[PDB]
Amino acid sequence: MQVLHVCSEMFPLLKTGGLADVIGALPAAQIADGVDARVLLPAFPDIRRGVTDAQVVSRRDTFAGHITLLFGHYNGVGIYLIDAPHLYDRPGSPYHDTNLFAYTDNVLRFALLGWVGAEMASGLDPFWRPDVVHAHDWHAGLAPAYLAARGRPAKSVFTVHNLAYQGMFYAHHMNDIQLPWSFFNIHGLEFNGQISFLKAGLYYADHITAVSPTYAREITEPQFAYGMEGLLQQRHREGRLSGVLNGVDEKIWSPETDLLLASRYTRDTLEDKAENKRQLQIAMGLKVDDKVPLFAVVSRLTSQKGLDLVLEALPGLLEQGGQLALLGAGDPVLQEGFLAAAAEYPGQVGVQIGYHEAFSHRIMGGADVILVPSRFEPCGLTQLYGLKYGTLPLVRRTGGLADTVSDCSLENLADGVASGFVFEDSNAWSLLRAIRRAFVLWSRPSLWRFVQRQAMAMDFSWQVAAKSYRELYYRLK
Ligand SMILES: Nc1ncnc2c1ncn2[C@@H]1O[C@H](COP(=O)(O)OP(=O)(O)O)[C@@H](O)[C@H]1O
Ligand SMILES: O=S(=O)(O)C[C@H](O)CN1CCN(CCO)CC1
Ligand SMILES: OC[C@H]1O[C@H](O)[C@H](O)[C@@H](O)[C@@H]1O
Repeated sequence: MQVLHVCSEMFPLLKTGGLADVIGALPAAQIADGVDARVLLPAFPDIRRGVTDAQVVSRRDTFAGHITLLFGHYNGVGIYLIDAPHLYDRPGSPYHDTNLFAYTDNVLRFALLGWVGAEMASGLDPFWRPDVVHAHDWHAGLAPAYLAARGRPAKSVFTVHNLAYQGMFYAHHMNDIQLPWSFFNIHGLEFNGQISFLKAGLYYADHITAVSPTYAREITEPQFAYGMEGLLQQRHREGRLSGVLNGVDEKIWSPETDLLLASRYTRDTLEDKAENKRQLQIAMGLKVDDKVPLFAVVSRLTSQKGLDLVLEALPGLLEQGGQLALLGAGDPVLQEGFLAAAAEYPGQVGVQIGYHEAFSHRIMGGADVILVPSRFEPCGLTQLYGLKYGTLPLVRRTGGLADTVSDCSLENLADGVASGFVFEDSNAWSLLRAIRRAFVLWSRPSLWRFVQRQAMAMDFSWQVAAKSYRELYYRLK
């Protein structure tokens, strides 16, 4: 069984969010579980420099110009790179320029990603050919389309990590991407009078996967599908939609071995976490105080994440005696709002705007609560990281958060199953109730400790996830 993942990022080489974490860990899990998994990525500078043993497999001409297909290894997994410097050798973000504008040739940059994914099924590499092309998110959405147009020389799975990113391009670009014009149809890749790469992935794949069981159910609803629900309802009825929960990479997210921490610790030695908290407070400019709960955010700052609710809830949180440490980058309204909060409440609110990989570990390892009040959340990896680090997740019951966190209710505490704090509605009052719940449990230190140890007993394993994908791949044949 040979599988090629087609995607635009991979931890630790290039990361803008959880997708990178997935691609960095799943393939090695699949190999352990008996599937020859390989990865296809554009040769962005950071990726190209990480894969030091990469060799030439072939040169091709393409609707988007020439590629050199490279193959090397990273952390033992086979990595193909699309070297096309005219498309991919640009600084910063893979998706947009310095001014945060999408590249004007994005249609070509990502149509090419899908195209190479599909070519691989036809022998682009004379030495290896995937049985299944596994495409991730809109960026790779054309791969099942090129496969369909070639008579499906391999099976395809499409996994949605986030349905809110649709890969919308003007219809005239059908001219530029070498797909049958007949594909521009509602029974095809057309969506609201434009090309959608997301629609393409959803429509042409043999099977669609979402990144949690409940997100898979949610995307059949208008509220979470944004127009795509009709397609998704049909694919569900056909038995072509399913949810496979993400795992966590233990090599990197384990307080037991985390080299980025002031102090390592375990489920049975949580007293060793205290030093991380002290150093976090010092680093953030917070009052150094072990009697007070430290709430935390590590997050992209977009409306998905419900962090406007945190801004609203903040006075209530501070009034009860809590602290907030935030790390994040995104909407300037959010950035400025949180910066204003830190200025207004020095020693109670610490804020760091930007992307800081190492600093997220020090927050995860020092904080008491991780706020994930998402409006929607396909999976959420930060709350899984919180569980593992005994930093109790406070979450909205939506998507993967609904699948992974158990509220501190009477039954859950009595059944020994409670692991965090759950609220229902996307408003600050509903959030503030879960926050109050946290303060109440905080006032009972041995119950807090009991919930911490249950959080740390939760297991999110890539090799277990691998087993589900494997069933899928064999089912498709
Ligand atoms: N500002 C940041 N600095 C460092 N890491 C971040 C930052 N924002 C998000 N992350 C990381 O990116 C990943 C986010 O994944 P996830 O919670 O699945 O949400 P999303 O993929 O929607 O961003 C986590 O590993 C998280 O720690
Ligand atoms: O905004 S774009 O559509 O131009 C590019 C991406 O969709 C932005 N991302 C990166 C991939 N994503 C998953 C990150 O884990 C969603 C946000
Ligand atoms: O699948 C990895 C990640 O994909 C997307 O970025 C989602 O926004 C996030 O919830 C998920 O954890």
